[PDB]
Amino acid sequence: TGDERFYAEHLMPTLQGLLDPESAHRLAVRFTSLGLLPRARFQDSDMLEVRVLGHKFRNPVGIAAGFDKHGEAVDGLYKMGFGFVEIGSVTPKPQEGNPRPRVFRLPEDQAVINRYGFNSHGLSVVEHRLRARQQKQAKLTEDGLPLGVNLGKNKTSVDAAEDYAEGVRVLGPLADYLVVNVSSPGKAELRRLLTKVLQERDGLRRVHRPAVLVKIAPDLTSQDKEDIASVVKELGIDGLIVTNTTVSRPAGLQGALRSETGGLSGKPLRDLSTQTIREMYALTQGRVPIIGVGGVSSGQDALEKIRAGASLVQLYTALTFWGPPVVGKVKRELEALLKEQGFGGVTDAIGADHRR
Ligand SMILES: Cc1cc2nc3c(=O)[nH]c(=O)nc-3n(C[C@H](O)[C@H](O)[C@H](O)COP(=O)(O)O)c2cc1C
Ligand SMILES: CN(c1ccccc1)c1ccc2c(c1)CCC[C@H]2CNc1cnccc1C(=O)O
Ligand SMILES: O=C(O)c1cc(=O)[nH]c(=O)[nH]1
Repeated sequence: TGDERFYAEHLMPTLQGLLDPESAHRLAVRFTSLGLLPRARFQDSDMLEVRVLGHKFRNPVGIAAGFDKHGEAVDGLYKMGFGFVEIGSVTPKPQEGNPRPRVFRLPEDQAVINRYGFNSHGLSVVEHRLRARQQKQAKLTEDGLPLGVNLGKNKTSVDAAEDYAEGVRVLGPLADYLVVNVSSPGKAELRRLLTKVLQERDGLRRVHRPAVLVKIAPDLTSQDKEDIASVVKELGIDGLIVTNTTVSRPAGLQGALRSETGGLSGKPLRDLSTQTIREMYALTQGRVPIIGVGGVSSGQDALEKIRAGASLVQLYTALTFWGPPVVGKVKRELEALLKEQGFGGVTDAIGADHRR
């Protein structure tokens, strides 16, 4: 498209050249929230529809947590063409997060490093924001555009389980799915924590009862992954989000800011994330839905995660470089690749590498 090339080659580089990454983030949220966006003319085909987590998703490409931390831009993100929106992380009480600067761009690597530290308006502010559009969301969800809420914990919390429990009670009734991050940059403690989360979820009225997913880092040992898969199956967790940012620094990063503290996102995370999907799919015998995330910026990227075991994918970093046209780009390329490889639709491709 003309927009894709123009955004990617001219507009987005100029905007990034003018604005530090955090300022750029804020501007993007503000523009999205006001619907000041190019016209998303890609109409989603039936091939892209997925049914998972008790919901219909008109397409499998979502916005990852962190872009819209406080639930300010949900409708604009649907307008951009995302098949689903995840907001958060939201903490129980408002908190400022880490001192600035805390977001860094690695243009040479198509990567970002962030150490925001869960800057959050808090549950109560986000609750009121979602309540203001609750019925609009119900219609969107019914039309195949679900909403996820990522729950965090406060810096000073003396018991993580209570922070997450509070999030379930307050935002669970407003979400199609909730996410508990065991990922932000004993199995018995994870079992305790997730048991408490599921109990709180099960205590919500049936029309207000969300799916619960666990979001993991790519930095886990083999033992950690085995332990997570075991607990997820034992307790009946509804899904996994794979992955958060990495605290590793893969060999070959060129950006001047590569040694900044924080989570690395984007292209250097891509295959690490895909491999983690592949492993978690196998450890859960393909019975636990996975949302695949990390360094997706093309149809090929999306399909590699789907074939590795993802039912859905998310992106964030690619949006910062390519702008809004990236969403339609990924969807269109994914559709073409599905046809080329002989799949009837996304559904047929989920986990296809494991049947090879
Ligand atoms: C600036 C920034 C902030 C993020 N904040 C959050 C967050 O609050 N909660 C969360 O679960 N993930 C957070 N993430 C991680 C993303 O949701 C995603 O897992 C990761 O960036 C990999 O996807 P990407 O390579 O497409 O960006 C953040 C990522 C970035 C770049
Ligand atoms: C929504 N949108 C839009 C683009 C054109 C026209 C109308 C809308 C849009 C989407 C994305 C963006 C911008 C604008 C403007 C700043 C650039 C990026 C955001 N950048 C970051 C975000 N989080 C973290 C880091 C960065 C970064 O730059 O390092
Ligand atoms: O808020 C943050 O700093 C944060 C949380 C998280 O899960 N991932 C990330 O990259 N940043």
